[PDB]
Amino acid sequence: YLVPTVIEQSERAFDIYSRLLKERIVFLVGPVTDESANLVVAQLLFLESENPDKDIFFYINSPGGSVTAGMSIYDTMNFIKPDVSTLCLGQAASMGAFLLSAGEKGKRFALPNSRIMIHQPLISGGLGGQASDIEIHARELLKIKEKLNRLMAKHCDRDLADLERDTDRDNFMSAEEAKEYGLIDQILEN
Amino acid sequence: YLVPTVIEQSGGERAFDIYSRLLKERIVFLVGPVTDESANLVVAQLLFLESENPDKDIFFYINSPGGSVTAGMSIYDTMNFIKPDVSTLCLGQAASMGAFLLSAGEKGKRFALPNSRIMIHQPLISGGLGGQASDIEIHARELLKIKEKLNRLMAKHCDRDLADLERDTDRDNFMSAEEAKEYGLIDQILEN
Amino acid sequence: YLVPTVIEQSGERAFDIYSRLLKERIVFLVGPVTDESANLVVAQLLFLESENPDKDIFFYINSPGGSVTAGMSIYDTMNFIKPDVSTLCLGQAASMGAFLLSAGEKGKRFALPNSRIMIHQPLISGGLGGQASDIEIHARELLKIKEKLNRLMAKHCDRDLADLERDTDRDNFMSAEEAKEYGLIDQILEN
Amino acid sequence: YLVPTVIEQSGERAFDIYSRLLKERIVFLVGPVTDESANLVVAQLLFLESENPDKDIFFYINSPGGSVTAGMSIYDTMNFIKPDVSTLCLGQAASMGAFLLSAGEKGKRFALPNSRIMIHQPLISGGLGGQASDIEIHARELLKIKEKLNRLMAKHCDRDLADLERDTDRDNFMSAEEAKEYGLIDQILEN
Amino acid sequence: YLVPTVIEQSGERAFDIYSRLLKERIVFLVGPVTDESANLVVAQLLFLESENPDKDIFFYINSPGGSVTAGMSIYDTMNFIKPDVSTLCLGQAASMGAFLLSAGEKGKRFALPNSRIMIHQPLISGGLGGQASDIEIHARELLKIKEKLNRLMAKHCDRDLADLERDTDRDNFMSAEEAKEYGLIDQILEN
Amino acid sequence: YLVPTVIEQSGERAFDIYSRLLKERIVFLVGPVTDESANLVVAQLLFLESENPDKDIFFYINSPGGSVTAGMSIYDTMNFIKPDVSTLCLGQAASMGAFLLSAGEKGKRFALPNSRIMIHQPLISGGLGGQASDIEIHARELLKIKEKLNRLMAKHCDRDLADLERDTDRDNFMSAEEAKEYGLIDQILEN
Amino acid sequence: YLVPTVIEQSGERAFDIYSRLLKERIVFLVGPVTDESANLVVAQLLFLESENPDKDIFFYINSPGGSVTAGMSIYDTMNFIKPDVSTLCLGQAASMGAFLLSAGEKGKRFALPNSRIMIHQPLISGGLGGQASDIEIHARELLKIKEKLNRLMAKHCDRDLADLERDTDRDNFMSAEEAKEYGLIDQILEN
Amino acid sequence: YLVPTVIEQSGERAFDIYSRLLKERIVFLVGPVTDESANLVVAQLLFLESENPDKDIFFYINSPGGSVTAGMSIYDTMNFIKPDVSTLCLGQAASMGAFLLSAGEKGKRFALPNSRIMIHQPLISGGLGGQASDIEIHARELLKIKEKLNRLMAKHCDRDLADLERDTDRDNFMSAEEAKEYGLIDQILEN
Amino acid sequence: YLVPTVIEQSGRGERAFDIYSRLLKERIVFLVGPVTDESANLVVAQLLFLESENPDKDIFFYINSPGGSVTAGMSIYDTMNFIKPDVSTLCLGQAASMGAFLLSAGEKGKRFALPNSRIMIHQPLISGGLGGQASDIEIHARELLKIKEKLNRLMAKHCDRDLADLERDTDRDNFMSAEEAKEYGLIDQILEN
Amino acid sequence: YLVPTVIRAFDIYSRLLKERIVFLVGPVTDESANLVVAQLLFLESENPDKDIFFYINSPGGSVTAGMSIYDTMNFIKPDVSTLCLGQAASMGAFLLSAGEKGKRFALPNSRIMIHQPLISGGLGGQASDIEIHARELLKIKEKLNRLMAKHCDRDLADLERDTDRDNFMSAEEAKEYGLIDQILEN
Repeated sequence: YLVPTVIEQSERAFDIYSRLLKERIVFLVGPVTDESANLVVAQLLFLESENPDKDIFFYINSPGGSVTAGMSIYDTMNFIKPDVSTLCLGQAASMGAFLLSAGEKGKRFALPNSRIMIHQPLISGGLGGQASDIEIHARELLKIKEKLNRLMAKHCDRDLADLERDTDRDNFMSAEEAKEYGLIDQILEN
Repeated sequence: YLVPTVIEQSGGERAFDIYSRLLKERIVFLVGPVTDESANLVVAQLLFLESENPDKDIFFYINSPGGSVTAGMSIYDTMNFIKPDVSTLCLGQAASMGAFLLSAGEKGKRFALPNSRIMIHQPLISGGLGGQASDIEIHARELLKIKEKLNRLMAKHCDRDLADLERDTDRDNFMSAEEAKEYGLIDQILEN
Repeated sequence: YLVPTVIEQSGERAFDIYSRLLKERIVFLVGPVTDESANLVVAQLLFLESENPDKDIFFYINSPGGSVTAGMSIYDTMNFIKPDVSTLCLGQAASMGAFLLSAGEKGKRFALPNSRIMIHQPLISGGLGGQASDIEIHARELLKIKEKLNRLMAKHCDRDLADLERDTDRDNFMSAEEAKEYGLIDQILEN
Repeated sequence: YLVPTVIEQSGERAFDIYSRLLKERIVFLVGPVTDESANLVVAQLLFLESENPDKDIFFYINSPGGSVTAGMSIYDTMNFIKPDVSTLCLGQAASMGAFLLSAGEKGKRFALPNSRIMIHQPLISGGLGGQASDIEIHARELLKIKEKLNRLMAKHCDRDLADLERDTDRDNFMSAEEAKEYGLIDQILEN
Repeated sequence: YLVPTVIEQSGERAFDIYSRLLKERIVFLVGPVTDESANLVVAQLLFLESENPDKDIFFYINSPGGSVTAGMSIYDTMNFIKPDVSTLCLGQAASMGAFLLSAGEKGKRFALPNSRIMIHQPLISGGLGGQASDIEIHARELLKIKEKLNRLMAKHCDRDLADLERDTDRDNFMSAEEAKEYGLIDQILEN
Repeated sequence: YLVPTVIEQSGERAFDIYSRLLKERIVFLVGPVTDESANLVVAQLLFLESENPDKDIFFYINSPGGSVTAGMSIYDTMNFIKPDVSTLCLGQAASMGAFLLSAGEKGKRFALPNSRIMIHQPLISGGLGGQASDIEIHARELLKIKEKLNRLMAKHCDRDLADLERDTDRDNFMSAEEAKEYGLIDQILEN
Repeated sequence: YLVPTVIEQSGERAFDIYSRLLKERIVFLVGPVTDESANLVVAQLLFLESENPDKDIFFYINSPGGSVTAGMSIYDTMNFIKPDVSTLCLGQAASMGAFLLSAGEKGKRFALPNSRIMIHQPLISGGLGGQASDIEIHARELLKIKEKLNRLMAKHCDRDLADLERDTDRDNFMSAEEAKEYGLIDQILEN
Repeated sequence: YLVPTVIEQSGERAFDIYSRLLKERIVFLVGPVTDESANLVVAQLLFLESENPDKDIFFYINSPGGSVTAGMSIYDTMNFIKPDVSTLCLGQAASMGAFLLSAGEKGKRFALPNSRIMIHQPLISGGLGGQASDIEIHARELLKIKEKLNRLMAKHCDRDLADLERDTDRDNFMSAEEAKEYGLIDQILEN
Repeated sequence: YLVPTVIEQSGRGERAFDIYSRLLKERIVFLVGPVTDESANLVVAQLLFLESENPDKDIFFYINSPGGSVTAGMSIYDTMNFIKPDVSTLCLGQAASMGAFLLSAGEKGKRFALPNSRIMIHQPLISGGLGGQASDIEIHARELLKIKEKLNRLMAKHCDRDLADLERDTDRDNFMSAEEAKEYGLIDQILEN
Repeated sequence: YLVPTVIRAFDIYSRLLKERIVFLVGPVTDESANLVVAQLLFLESENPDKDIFFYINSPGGSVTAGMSIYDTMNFIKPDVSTLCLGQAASMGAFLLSAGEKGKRFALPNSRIMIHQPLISGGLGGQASDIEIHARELLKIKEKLNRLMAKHCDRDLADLERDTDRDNFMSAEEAKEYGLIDQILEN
């Protein structure tokens, strides 16, 4: 894709995403990979240094992705001093919904027709080799499953038992249902 | 493709690619399929243009066969959220989510060119339906909710009953610019 | 594979070993249940009823599952024909294989001691493409099949429909003893 | 697949199990309807009429559908030959399989209790490429086939053409009971 | 496919069902017309003339078309051999299949009521690559074949060459009634 | 390909050679007409109108055709914008390329002496799969496009709609002189 | 393909239809000429000479061509064996197929009325890779084969070598009448 | 492969060499253990018990392993049938092949002097995709199979379960002497 | 490939060019490799640009091409004949098929070849596939024959030969040395130093 | 690959072109040969009298592409010195021997291979087409051997023997043969 170039008056020419980063807007678009997550981490670290007090706006339009990649974003969001506000555009599914709920409490938003989906993790990696190797990877996946449900329950002010029920299979929610659930705080209109 | 470079005269000169030059005139293009990446560029441009001037109209030129519903909804909610009116224009074709975003323009400012083709239809797969019957039931229910949401928003855009959109989006409904104007998808047809 | 040839004493008649066992009223369902493998079972069940409508038919099952419609052709043939169809689980009876195993005549459903029996809700009976109206239709048909299978399984096992709905939600693996306690089989053979 | 061999008592004659069932006037249509599978059905129907023009022919159907022209060769052969062709649905009779099922002699169209019968308008009878003039021709031919199928189905089911046009618009799945109420089959076999 | 075996009473002789029908002077052309499928038809036509030069040969056609040269080997064999070759359209007779259908003995060309008959100008008889001189040669040969086919079709149908040139320009689909009115077939069979 | 860089004297400004020609109001349509290549033409036409609404725009066409909707975005932009869009055929203008060539301002449609101009009815504007109801819809839409193109072509050429319907039935290749006599272009350039 | 079985009256003997025609001294060359298909022809020609060295052998040709060396094994066998080898063109005799057709006994080379006979210089008898020294060798060998084929063709046709060199330069398609006038065949069969 | 034919003196009867050895109560398990290869072993074991329930059956194993469920069908058949099943390792008995080797009748488990016997924990009995709940289920089932195999192996070898858990952790290759000392086989044959 | 950057010397300053843009400044246009819509349109764009810079000075068209599309080559051909400045053509390595056509299309007296260049002329191959129905194949065969005659006629005009000579000589691939092409009439001179 | 930048900022190959060094690396194609021709033409204009240094590390390539370089080398006024780095095989060895006599160099462990040409193009189609392409390949084979014999001051019969199959030579053997004039050490 051709990323448009915009001019900032101060003149400085930016691509439109660097221009929005100047306004403390970080985009997570598409699958969460090592490379896309590290760009988010790099932007979060950079924005904290520019101003540790001003809010960072984390715009999420993602179907999910790697858990470890999403956890690098998650720990960076919680570590850095400035509040990270999260906004759901289009969809926040799987780790995208996790990072959406991971925003600062009171500053988690979704657009009115966005779709938010939460579910237990799939394969974090293949389970081949010997039964001893498969047992190890199964145990690690169960630990990740419990860790995700526990952190989700903390984000949503719900019991761990509620998240274990609701993440068993793909749980699709409107913006209103996610607000009632505890994934987001407000729904934006204008 | 090689995107041509054009020179803007100012108070000096600035070299733009022709799409950045048109963005300076508040023209946003949605060309080809609606994807996460192409929709987020539209959202980024809509957000940028609101800050440049919240009062001036934004011109959203659509030549798209459709695409992802969630991607199109990111554009749709951005269009409705931002303060400036988003005028929409159909070039060549506005099909599926392209027709949805066309009808989503500000009422009175939805346009189409005389030989454009506008097609509305119920959504297809928003994603595969594999796995167990319990998983397939969930994805079928989610697709039906999306189908109802799209028909409901389309009926609101067109000032028609939900029952009308449910009939007309059952199978691919192709419309000329005149038929789309009579239907309620667009307001005017441009000639000169 | 080369199927061995055996000689039946009567004069002599040369059989492949599977036709020789069919002479003893033994029908094998081995591997996936397809239109072709299910119709061979149906053809053998129909043939054996004509040979002797009173003698038991022995249906040996070693199958991971397969098509529901193909398995239903076997299922209805088993219930229709006059002779009792005894079922035996060798190696495994999974999905429609477990359904056909439980479909044997009550009191004559067997499993070998180290066999594995797995029951679960059906997967795709066919793709769900096309328009949302087509996907709704195929989703409704799959749900009807899911309910029909759970209802027939509950009848076979003398259990409530609610029990089968819980237990077939995800792949439910059972030993021969667990399947006997569940109600899928009646006896476990040893010698 | 290995087709079992069975012995007919008469001296003795060794048959594969399908030739043995053909001796009992049982013709199988299993799997997709192709030129080759349909011509085998036609060859068997013609052969059975010569053997005995008065005795019923039993046409066992377990088919997801197939070619319309191939199914029409079976259909016209069924109507042409003197002996009644009874039809039985095993597992499934979908698309042209449901058409041939309903095409059986009125009063002798059967289905097994858990069989699935699906009727729908035809899909591509062939690709629609080339120029718009070629595409117009193939679209017109497909519409003529669509009307011909709905008209013959309405005749089989004693229903109005308007009913079949509604009900074949999208995949219409029916249980054996629903197909009996619809008019596709006459009876449901149990024992 | 498994071709069924049938027993002819005479002692007994076991035939596959197609060899049994060849004994009744029935030759099948099923599927595409290839060098191998056409030569089998030629071999059967030559064999049947030797068995009885006076009795009619019944040529059952269910074919979408195929090679022109392959179809011409059948065509010239049909016209050469002394016995009349009656032709019957089952399912479909398209392209060279419709040509061979119309090539039957006048008065003995039949079609089943729901058969589909399609006539059209030939497509590529072979690729047109190489140099412009090679392409000119292959284009001229294709035009000669096109004229030869239209001329022979016009002779079969008792129509003017100009009529066949119009009607074979694009795929011309015909019902059995339209083909009878056109002149491709003489009668439509019902019972 | 490496696009050469040229220097414009004014100070100096470095352009790629296509941006340099756009400065002279020359827009190129080279290769197939796609959504992306058509939108670049539209973007250039819109940009050039704003630079000068009164000066002619020179639209150089070397295209085998492409998407109808993509070509219609160019077509409506050409007719909408105030400045005359002169069209020139280089190498070839086929299908939508010939349509856009004839779409130039009357009196300003040009072709080079050895250019090739081809007009024809549209092919597939999209696949025709799915159910017969879907195929009927896409066939009707293609026929509407076919009539719209022939009607607009007849308007461009000052000919009757019946003439364009004959001449676009199959690929109609024309020299620059034949296209001038037909009405697709107004003049042929030499020097 | 399923090759039909026919019964020869003598007791009875069951043949496949090609072995039955070989009993009548009919040898078929159908499809491309390969090492395996040519050696079968050679084996049949050698066998038929042993059965009766005086009776004619009928060589039916329906072939697009093939290997030159494979065709030469047939050619030398035809000329070596004592009985005359009559040749008949069915459908087509192209390339080495036309060579073997013209290679029949003078006065006994036939073609059916709508057969197509094509003569041309050979293509690659094998790839020409490796070094320029290897390519020179293979080019020289191909030229020797080209001259040998034209020389033998000119002998068969009672024409000058210069005539065959002109006429085999590019694909030369001939009707049965043109091949008779050329000298490739002696008679055209009708009835 | 071409399986040789041998003649048994009795009159004479022609066998393939494997059916001839089955007459001597020799059953071969060669190559991977699949549903089809295991069911042939089961069919042969069942057949041999019927022929003589008292005489030993000789089970020759040359297998790298295979499916656990397939191997369990053989295993339960070996233990169920009345006659002792002696096992012999030729070349190799690995994974389920070593399990079935150790499964022979105690005192009658043999290996050739240079055979290789390998025991190890099972690998994937099936993929572990889907959701974490599905992966947990398949992991639990694999662990149950792992424990069942080690428990049965420990019983065969007269060793503690803890010994087999250590030794099957990774691929444990053993000579015939090491397998005899371990308890997998009883004797090593030389002459 | 990495295209080298060269520095053009001007008044107290330096303009950096890639080496092909630097040669275009000297009115040198390259046609290298197959003739496609994109490569031919670049040649046309350069020919149009060079006419505007100076419609009197010769344009040097360096050709190293095995051939390509006829319509693409015709866009170059008509541009060469239209624009006012003479287009001199030079054969480097090879000028085959449409490459030889464009070589012979240079201004008479200014068509050159290097001493070991190879020039090949032949009738066109497929200008496009010939599928579909026999009516479609007849149309495409007729169009190919018209192109074949047009190419031979223009070649005969370039070479001052009879149309019958070009019809013989383009029947199959006719390879020529620079000397044979000069004697034939495809080029005027052979450069050495 | 990332081409380093050296100090105006040049990539390292444009910097060496400023020193009149032209590289032919890898197979000889239409595009790689035309870059060499463009550089040779450019350098003649920058200075028609100064030597051009043509560094060759090539396994061979197209004959017509190599001939465009060859004729450009002989045409332009400045001497083109050639240096073999790593290897000069097939047309690479031809262009190496094509350097100005007395200025053809090779590095001590370079490998130089001469051989008759392979396919200059496929030989499909009809026997008449194959005869034409075989004749053209033989003319190219004779032209290459004749030009090689001229470069090496040897008889045409010597090159016809020695190029029959792949003839690998050390730098010393190529110097004795006549392909190069000197071997560089320091």
